[PDB]
Amino acid sequence: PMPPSEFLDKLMGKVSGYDARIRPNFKGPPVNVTCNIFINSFGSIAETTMDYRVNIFLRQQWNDPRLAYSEYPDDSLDLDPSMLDSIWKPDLFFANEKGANFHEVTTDNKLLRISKNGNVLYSIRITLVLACPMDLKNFPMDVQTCIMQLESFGYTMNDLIFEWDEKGAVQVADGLTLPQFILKEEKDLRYCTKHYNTGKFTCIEARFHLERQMGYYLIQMYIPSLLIVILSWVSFWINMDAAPARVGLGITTVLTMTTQSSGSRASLPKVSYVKAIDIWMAVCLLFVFSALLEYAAVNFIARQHKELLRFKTVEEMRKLFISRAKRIDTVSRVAFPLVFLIFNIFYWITYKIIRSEDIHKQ
Amino acid sequence: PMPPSEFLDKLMGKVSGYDARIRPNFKGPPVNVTCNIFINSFGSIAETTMDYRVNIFLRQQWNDPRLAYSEYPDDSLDLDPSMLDSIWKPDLFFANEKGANFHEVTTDNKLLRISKNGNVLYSIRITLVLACPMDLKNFPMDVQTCIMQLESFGYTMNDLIFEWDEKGAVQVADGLTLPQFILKEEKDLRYCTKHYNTGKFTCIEARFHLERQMGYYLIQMYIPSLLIVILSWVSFWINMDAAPARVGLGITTVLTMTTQSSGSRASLPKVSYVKAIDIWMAVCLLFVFSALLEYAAVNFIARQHKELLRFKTVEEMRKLFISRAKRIDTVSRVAFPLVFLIFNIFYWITYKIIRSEDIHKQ
Amino acid sequence: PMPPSEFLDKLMGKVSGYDARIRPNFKGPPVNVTCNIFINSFGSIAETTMDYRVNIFLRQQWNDPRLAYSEYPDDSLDLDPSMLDSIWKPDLFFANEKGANFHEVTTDNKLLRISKNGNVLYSIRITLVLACPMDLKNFPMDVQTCIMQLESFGYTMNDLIFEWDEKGAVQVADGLTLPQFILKEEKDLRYCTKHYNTGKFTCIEARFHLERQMGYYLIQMYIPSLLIVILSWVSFWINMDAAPARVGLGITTVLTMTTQSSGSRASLPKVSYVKAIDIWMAVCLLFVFSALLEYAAVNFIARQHKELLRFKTVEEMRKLFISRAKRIDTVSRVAFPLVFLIFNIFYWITYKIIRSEDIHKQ
Amino acid sequence: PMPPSEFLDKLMGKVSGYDARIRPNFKGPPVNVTCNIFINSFGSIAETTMDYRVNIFLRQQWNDPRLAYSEYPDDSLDLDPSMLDSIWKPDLFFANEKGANFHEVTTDNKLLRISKNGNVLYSIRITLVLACPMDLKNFPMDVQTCIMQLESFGYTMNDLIFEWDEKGAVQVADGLTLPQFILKEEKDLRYCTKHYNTGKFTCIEARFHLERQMGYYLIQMYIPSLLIVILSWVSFWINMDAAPARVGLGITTVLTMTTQSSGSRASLPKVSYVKAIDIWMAVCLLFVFSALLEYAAVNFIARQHKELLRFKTVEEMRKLFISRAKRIDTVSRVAFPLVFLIFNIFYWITYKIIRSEDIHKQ
Amino acid sequence: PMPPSEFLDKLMGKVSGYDARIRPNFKGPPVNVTCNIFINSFGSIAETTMDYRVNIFLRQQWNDPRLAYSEYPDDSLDLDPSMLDSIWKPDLFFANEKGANFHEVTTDNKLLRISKNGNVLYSIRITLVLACPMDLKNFPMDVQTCIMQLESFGYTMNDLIFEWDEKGAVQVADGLTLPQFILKEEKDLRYCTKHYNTGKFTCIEARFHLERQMGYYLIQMYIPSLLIVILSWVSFWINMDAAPARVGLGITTVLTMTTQSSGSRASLPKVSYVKAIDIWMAVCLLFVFSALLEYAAVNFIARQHKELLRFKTVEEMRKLFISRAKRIDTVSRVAFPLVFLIFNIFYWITYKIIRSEDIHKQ
Ligand SMILES: *[C@@H]1O[C@H](CO)[C@@H](O[C@@H]2O[C@H](CO)[C@@H](O)[C@H](O)[C@H]2NC(C)=O)[C@H](O)[C@H]1NC(C)=O
Ligand SMILES: *[C@@H]1O[C@H](CO)[C@@H](O[C@@H]2O[C@H](CO)[C@@H](O)[C@H](O)[C@H]2NC(C)=O)[C@H](O)[C@H]1NC(C)=O
Ligand SMILES: *[C@@H]1O[C@H](CO)[C@@H](O[C@@H]2O[C@H](CO)[C@@H](O)[C@H](O)[C@H]2NC(C)=O)[C@H](O)[C@H]1NC(C)=O
Ligand SMILES: *[C@@H]1O[C@H](CO)[C@@H](O[C@@H]2O[C@H](CO)[C@@H](O)[C@H](O)[C@H]2NC(C)=O)[C@H](O)[C@H]1NC(C)=O
Ligand SMILES: *[C@@H]1O[C@H](CO)[C@@H](O[C@@H]2O[C@H](CO)[C@@H](O)[C@H](O)[C@H]2NC(C)=O)[C@H](O)[C@H]1NC(C)=O
Repeated sequence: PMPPSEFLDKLMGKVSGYDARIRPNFKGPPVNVTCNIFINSFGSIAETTMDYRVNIFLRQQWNDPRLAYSEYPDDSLDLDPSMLDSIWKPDLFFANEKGANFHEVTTDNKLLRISKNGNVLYSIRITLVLACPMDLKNFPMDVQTCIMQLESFGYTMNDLIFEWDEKGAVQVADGLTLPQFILKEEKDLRYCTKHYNTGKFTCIEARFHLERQMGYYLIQMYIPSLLIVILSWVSFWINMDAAPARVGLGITTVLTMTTQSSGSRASLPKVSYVKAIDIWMAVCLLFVFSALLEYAAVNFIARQHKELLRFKTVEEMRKLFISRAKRIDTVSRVAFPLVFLIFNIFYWITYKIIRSEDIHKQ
Repeated sequence: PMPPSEFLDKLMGKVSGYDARIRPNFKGPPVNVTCNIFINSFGSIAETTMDYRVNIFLRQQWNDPRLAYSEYPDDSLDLDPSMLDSIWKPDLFFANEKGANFHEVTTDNKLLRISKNGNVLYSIRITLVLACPMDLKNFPMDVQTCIMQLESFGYTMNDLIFEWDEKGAVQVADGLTLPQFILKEEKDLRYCTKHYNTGKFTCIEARFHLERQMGYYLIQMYIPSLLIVILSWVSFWINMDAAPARVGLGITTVLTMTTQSSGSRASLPKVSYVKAIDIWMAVCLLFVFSALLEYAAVNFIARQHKELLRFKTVEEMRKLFISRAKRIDTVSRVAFPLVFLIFNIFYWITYKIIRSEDIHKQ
Repeated sequence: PMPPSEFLDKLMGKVSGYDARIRPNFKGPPVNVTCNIFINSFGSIAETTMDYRVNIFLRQQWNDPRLAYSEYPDDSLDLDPSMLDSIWKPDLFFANEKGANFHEVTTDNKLLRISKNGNVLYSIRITLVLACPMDLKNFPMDVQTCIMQLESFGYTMNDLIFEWDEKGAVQVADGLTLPQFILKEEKDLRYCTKHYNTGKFTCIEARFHLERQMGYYLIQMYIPSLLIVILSWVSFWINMDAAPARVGLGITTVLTMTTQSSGSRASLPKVSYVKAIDIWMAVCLLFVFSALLEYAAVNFIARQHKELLRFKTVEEMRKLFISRAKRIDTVSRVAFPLVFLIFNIFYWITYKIIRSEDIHKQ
Repeated sequence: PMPPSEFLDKLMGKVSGYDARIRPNFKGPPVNVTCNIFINSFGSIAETTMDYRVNIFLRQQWNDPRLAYSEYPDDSLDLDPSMLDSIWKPDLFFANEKGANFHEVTTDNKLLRISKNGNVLYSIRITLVLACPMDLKNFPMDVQTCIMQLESFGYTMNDLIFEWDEKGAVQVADGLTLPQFILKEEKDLRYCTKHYNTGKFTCIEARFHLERQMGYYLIQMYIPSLLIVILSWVSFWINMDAAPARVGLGITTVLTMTTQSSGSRASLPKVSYVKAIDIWMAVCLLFVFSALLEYAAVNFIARQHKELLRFKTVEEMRKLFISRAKRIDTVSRVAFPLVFLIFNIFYWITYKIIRSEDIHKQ
Repeated sequence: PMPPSEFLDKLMGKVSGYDARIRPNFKGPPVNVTCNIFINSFGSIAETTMDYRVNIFLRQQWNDPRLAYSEYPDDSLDLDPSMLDSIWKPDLFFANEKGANFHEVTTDNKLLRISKNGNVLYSIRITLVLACPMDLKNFPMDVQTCIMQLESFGYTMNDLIFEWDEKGAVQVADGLTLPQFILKEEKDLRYCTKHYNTGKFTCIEARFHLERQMGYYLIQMYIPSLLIVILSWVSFWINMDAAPARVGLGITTVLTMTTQSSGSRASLPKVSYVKAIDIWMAVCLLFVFSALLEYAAVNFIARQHKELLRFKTVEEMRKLFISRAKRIDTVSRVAFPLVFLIFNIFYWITYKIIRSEDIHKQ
C-alpha cells in the first residue's frame, strides 16, 4: 500500500542497523557469491599490445542476512542506479585487464534486485580489454588459449569466496564471426588461490580456445611458392647448350621467390623470433638456390669440355665429361623432387603433432 | 501570467504526488513508447574490429497520466537539460553497441516537451559505435546487412513495450557518400522478443543494406591479370627453336602475376579464410604455370628429336616427333582459351547467383 | 566604489527579476545574435571517416533588455567562467559535427562581457571535428567544398534568429600550410532554414574551397608511366629477326607497368569506384599490351614465311609476307604515337572542363 | 605556534579583504609575471596533422600587494592543490595548441608558494600538443622552426604583461634522442603584441630549431640510384651486334629504377607538392631513359646499314654508317658522365645554399 | 565491541588533533617510506613516440606517530577507498611518464591499512606510459636500458625521503612473452638526488634490461642477401663469349638485391640515422655492383680483341688480351670471396664487441 522508494530508503537509512562499508554476517563465516558472464561481442585480437577486448554482462548473486521484508506483497525490489553507494557490493577486479569502463547510454546500465529472504542480484554491462600472451612459434597452424580470471581486492579467502554457477556460467551470444580465429565451445572453468604474504585470495578463471584458419594462408604464400619450386625444376629438362635460357629461368625463379616472400611480409604479424612461414620461405629459397648451383656445376664441366675440344686421350675426356654431365643432370632430375617430398612430409608431420599437443594441455 | 520555470518545479516538486523512479500508471497496463531515428552521418565501416559508427537523433514519445495543466495558455512546456533527473525516462540501451556518448557542444543537446494531456517528447543527439559481423566469402561482390536493435534494461514486456513509428520511423539525411559501400533505401523494421529466464523483453530492430562497388576492383587486379594471361598465351604463337625467347616470356609472365598479386595484398582487407579475389589469383597463376609446363613438355620432345638427329627408322621418329610437337602446340593453342572461357563463365555465374541470393534473405 | 563581484551576483541574484532558463524579452520579438569565427588551426583531412578537424574561436553578440547599470563608471563587466550557468546563453550546435570539446588549459577558456545597454559578448575557444562528404571521381585534379553550418536546438525562427557579421565574419590566421590541399579565400556565407514539422529553424553556413596540388602526382605515377610507354615504343624500331630482344623488351615493359601501378596503390586513398589515376594506368597497360600483340601478329607471319621457305609461287608469298610484315611495322610505327596523342588530348580536355565546372557551382 | 592550514584559510577567508576574481592592485599599474619552461620529453613530430607533443613544467612568478605575514617564522607557505580556486591566477593559454591536459598521478601535480612580501610561485606539470606548419620543398636537407607562444585571455596589455626570465628561461633535460630530427641549443625568445580591435595583448614566444639527419637517406635511395645509373652506363661499353644483351641491360636498369623509386614511397612522408627526392628520382629515371634511346638511335642506323648490305656507293654508306655509329657511341660515352656531373654539382649547390639560407632567417 | 567505521571517522574527525594536509611529526625528522612495485603486464614498446606502457601495483609503507589504538582486538583497520582525502599521503610522481591513470573496475582499486603502532600500508593498481629514449646505431643486435624513477613534488630531502625495500622490491609476474624483446632478471635499483635551486629532492630508480632477438632478422634479410651474393659469384665461372647469359645474371642479381632491400623497409623501424642493416645492404649491393663492373672490364678487352682480329704483332696482342682476360677472371674468382670473408669477420667482430660493451655500462 506504500510506494517502494519510500520504503527502500528506510532499510539502509541513517537510523537503521545498516553500514555500507561492512561485510554481511560480520565476524562470521565468509559470504560467497555466484557469478555469471554473458559475452555480447568479441574481437580486436591484437598481437602487438598482446590483448583483446570484450563486452560482458557480469551478474553476481549473493545472500545477505538482513534486508528482508516478510510482510510485503512484492517479492522483488529494484534499487535506483544512481545511489548504488548505499548498498554493499563485493570488491571484484579482473587480474589481467588493461583497461575497463562502464556504458553510458541513456540510462545507467546497472541493476539491483533484492528478494524476500535477502538474496541480492547485481547485473552490470561493461566493456574491457584483457591482456593475453601469445606464442607464435608455429604461426599459421597455431591454437591460442585466452583466459580471464577475477579476484578480490583486499578480502581474504576466509572473508570472501568466489564461485562459478552450476548451470550455464559462461554464455556466448550467437553469430560472432571473428575475422581471424574460430572460437570453440570448450569453456573450461577453473579455480586459483592467490597465495600471498597476507593470506590466500579467491579466484575463478574462464578459458577460451581459439583456432586459426589456414585457408587464406594456403592459397596465398604456399601454392605459389610450391608452384615456383616446380617451375625451377623445369631447368632440369632443358639441354645444357641453351645457356641463357636456363640461366634466365634460374635467376628469375630466384627473383620470383624473393618478391613472393618480401611482398607478403607486410601482411604477416611482426615478431622477432622464427615462425613456420619463414622456414618454408627459407627452404623454398634454398631450393631455387640449389637448382642454379647445379647448373653452374654442370656448365663448368661442359665449358672445360669445350676448352679441351679446343685443345684418343684428347677426346676420351670429351665423352667422359659428357657422360659426367648427363649423369649429374639425371641424378639431380631424380633427386630434387624426392628430398623435397621427404622434407614436406617431415614438415607437415612435425607441425601436426605440435599443434595437436598444444590442444591437449589446454 | 506566471513564468513556467516557477511552475514546472511544482509539478515534480517535493510536496507533490510524483516519484522520479516509478512507472507511469503503476500496477497497471504497460506504457508503450514511439521511437524515431534520424541519422546525420554514417561511415568508418571497419572490418578488423567489426563495427561501424553513427550519429543519431533518437526521439521518443510516450504518454503519462499525470503532469497535465488544463488551465494554462501555453500548450507546450520545456524542461531544462541540466535537471533531467527530476523526470522519469524509460530505460533504453542498444544491444550490439561497443561504445556510446552524448554531445558536449555549447549547450547540452537534450530536449524535453510536455503537452497538455501529458504526452512527453524526448529528443537527444548521440553518437555511438554498433558492432556488426561481416562475412567475406565473396569479397568484391558482397552485400552486407548491418542491423541495430534497442532493448529495455530490467523491464518486462508486461511493464514496458517499444513501438516503431507509423510514418517515417527511420530517416536518413541527404548526401552521405560512403567511401566503400552504397546504402540502399530498404530500411526494413522488425521486432524481437528477448526470451530469458525472468521473462520476455521488448525489442525493435532497424536493418540497413549496403552494396559494395566493384568499379575500382575491376580496373585494378582483374583487367591486368586477364591481360597478362593473354600475354602468356603469346608463347603459343612463337616457334620452338627460339628457346630463350619463349622461356623469357614465360617466367617473366609468372613474375608479373606474382608481383601483381603480392603488390595488391596490402590494399585488401585481412581475413584468414578464402575470398573471391585469391581464387582468381590462384587460377591466373595456374594458367601461367601451365603455359610453361606445356613448353617444357614440347621442348623435351624437340630436344630428344635433336638427340636422335645426332644419332629410315633413324629419321622416321624425326618427323614423328615433329608432328607430335606441332600437334601439341596446336591443341594447346586451341584448348587454352576455351577452358579459361568455360571457367570464367562458371565463375561469374556461381558468383552472381550467390550474391543475388544474399539479398533475398535480408 | 564597490567591487564588481559584489555587484554582478545581485543582478542575477535570487531576489531579482532574472530567470536563467528564459528568453530575453519573452512573449515578444525574437532576439537575434551576431556570430564570428576565427580559425586557429586546420587539417587532418581524412577520407576514410570523411571529416576534418578545426580549432575555432566562436564569438557571439546579442542584446538583452535587462542587465543594465546606467550608474557605474566601468562600462564593461566580466563574468567568472566557473558560474556560467547563471546567465542565459542561446542554444547553438553544429549540424554536421562528429565530436567536439572545450579546452582545458590553466584557465577555463571562456569570456563574458556585459556592456552598459545590455549587450552581451560571449567568446569561447573550442575544437571539433566536422563531417564532410568527398567525391573522388577525378582524384588528382579535384576541388573540394567543405562546409559548416550551425543551428538552434529547440528554438523556432520566430523565437531565435542567427545572423552573420557584416565585416569580417570568418577570419583565418596566417600560415596554415595544409599537407595535401590549398585553401582559397572565397569564404562564401549562406543561410539555411530547417523546415520541419514543428516549424522553421534558423541556420547560417560557412563554405570553404580546397584545391588539391598535382605537383607530386605529376612527377610520380605520370612521367614514369609515360616514359615506359615511349620505352615500349622502342620495339617498333628493332628488326624482326631479333626475336628474344623484342620479346624481352615487351614483357619487361609490361612488368615495369605493373610494378609501377601496384607499387603506388598503398599511397593512394582507398575507394571502391573508379578514379582518374587508374584510367590512366589501364590505358598505359593496354598500350604495352598492344605493342606486344603487334609483335605476335608480325612474328606469326614471318614464322610462316620461314615455314614456306622450308617448303615462283613458292617464293612469291615470301616477298608478299615480307612486304606485309614491313607494312604492319610501319603503320604501327606511325599509328601508335598518334592515337595516344589523341587520347591524351581528349583526356586532359575532359578533365580540365569537369574540374573547372566543379568550381562554378560552389 | 599555530598550524599553517588554520592560517592560510583566514587570509583568503570569507571575512577578509580578498576577492578571488579580481586583479592585484586593481585600478592601478599592470601586474607582470615571470615565466619558466622545463621540457621533460619531446617528440611524436607528425607531419600529417602538422603538430608535435611536449611535457612542460610551466612555472610562474608574480607579485601581489596583499597576502603578507610579517610576523611568522616560516617564510614560505604551501597551498593545497585541491582548493586552487581560492587564489587568483593569471589567465594564460597557448595560442597554437591543439589539445592539452594536466597530469593525474597519485597527487595533483600542482604547487603554490607564497613568500613573506607576497610573491607567488605557481609551478605545474602539463602535457600538450602544439601545432606547427612544416614546409618540405627540400625534404631530406630541410631545417624546421617550431615555435610556441603564450597569450592572455581577455586581459589587455595595460592590465597584464608577460615577461621571460632573465637567466635560464627555457631549459631542456638531457638525453632526449629524437627519432628523426636533432634539436639545437638556439632557444631564441621573442615577443609578440596581439593588436586587436579591443586593444593590445601581451605575448612571449619560444622558438626551437630542428635539423634533419640525412644519414639513412644517403645510404638508401641515393647510393643505389647512383650505382644503377653507372650500371646503365655499362651499355656504352658493349658492342652493337650484341643486341639482346644491351636491350636486356637497358630495360632491366629502367625496371630497377622504377622498383627502387616505388618501393620507397611508403617510407617517405606524404605531400602533394614536389620535394628534393623525386626530382632526383625523375632525373635518374630520365638518364636510364636516355641511355636506351641512344641505343635505339644507334641500332636503327646499324640495321639500315645491314639493309643496305643486303642491297662503291653501295658500300660507301656502309663505312659511313659505321663511322657514324661509332662516333655516336663515343660522344655518348664521353658526354653522359659529364652532364650528369654538371647536374649533380648544380643540384648540391642549389640545395646547400637554400638550406643555409633557411637557418639565417630563423 | 564497536564497528570500526564508527571508530575510524573519530581518529581523523573534526574534533581531533588531525590535519590532512600536514606532515607526520611536523617540524622534526623526515618521514621515510618503503616502496614496492609488482608489474602485471609489460609491452607496447613503441619507438616512434619513444615510450612503453606498464601496469604496476605500487605499494607504500610509512610510519605515522599518531593514529594508534592500543586498546582494540583488531590489529588491522581498513579505510574506505571513497574518502581517501581524509588521510595524509606522500606526494609521489613519476619523472619520465607521458600519461597515467587509475583503474575503474567494479570497486575502486585502492587499499589502506593502519596497524597498531601507526604504520600505514597503501597499495594501488595503476597503469601508465613511461618515456624511454632508444638508440639504434646497431639495430638487430642492440640491448636497451629502460628505466623508471619516482620523485616527490615539492618536498625537500630533509622533509621526505624515499627508500627501496630490502627483500623483493621489484617483482615481475611470470609468463610475459614480449613480442620483440626479452626481459632480463637484472633489476638494479639505484638512487638519484635532484639538485635544484630550492634544495635536494629524493629519488629512487628501477632499471630493466631488454635484449632483442635476431632469429627472424637472420632467416630474413641476411640469408637471402648472402645467397644472392653467392649467386652473383656464379658469373665468375661462366665463359666470356656467353655475353647475354652473364649480363642477364648480373643485372637480375642487382634487381634481386634491390627488391630484397626495398621490400623489407616497411618492416624495419623508421629513423633518420644509419643502422647495422643498411650497411649490410649497402655492401651487398656494392658487391653485385662490382661483379658487373668486373664483367664490363673483361668484355671491353675481349671486344677490342675481336676488333683487332678484324684488323705476328697483329695476333700477338690476341693472345696477350686473352691471357689478360683470363688472369682478370682468375684473380677476381679468387679475390671476391676472400675480401667478403674479411669484411664479414670485421663486421661481426665490430658488432659483437660494441653490443657486449653496451651491457657492461648498464
Ligand atoms: C560458502 O559460505 C558458507 C557460509 O555461508 C561457508 O561456510 C560453510 O557453512 C556451512 C553451513 O554452516 C558448513 O556446513 C561448512 O562447513 C562451512 N564451510 C567451512 C569451510 O567450514 C562455505 O565454506 C562457503 N563455501 C562453500 C563451497 O559452501
Ligand atoms: C500499449 O499500451 C496499452 C496500455 O496503455 C496496452 O494495453 C492495451 O490497452 C487497450 C486499451 O485499454 C486494450 O484495448 C488492449 O487490450 C490492451 N492490450 C492488451 C495486450 O491487453 C497495449 O497492449 C500496448 N500495445 C499496443 C500495441 O497497443
Ligand atoms: C532581429 O530582431 C528583431 C527584434 O529585436 C526582429 O524584429 C524586427 O523588429 C524591428 C524593430 O521593431 C521591426 O522593424 C521589424 O519589422 C521586425 N521584424 C519582423 C520580421 O517583423 C527582426 O526580424 C530580427 N531580424 C532582423 C534581420 O532584423
Ligand atoms: C611591470 O609592472 C610595473 C608595475 O608593477 C609596470 O609599471 C612600471 O612601474 C614602474 C615603477 O613605478 C615605473 O618606473 C614604470 O614607468 C612603469 N611602467 C610604465 C610603462 O609606466 C611596468 O611597466 C611593467 N613592465 C616592466 C617591463 O617593468
Ligand atoms: C629515516 O627517517 C629518520 C627519522 O624517522 C631519519 O632520521 C634518523 O633518525 C635516527 C633515529 O633518531 C638517527 O639515528 C639518524 O641519525 C637520523 N638521520 C639523520 C640523517 O640524522 C633518517 O635519516 C631517515 N633515513 C634513514 C636511511 O634512516
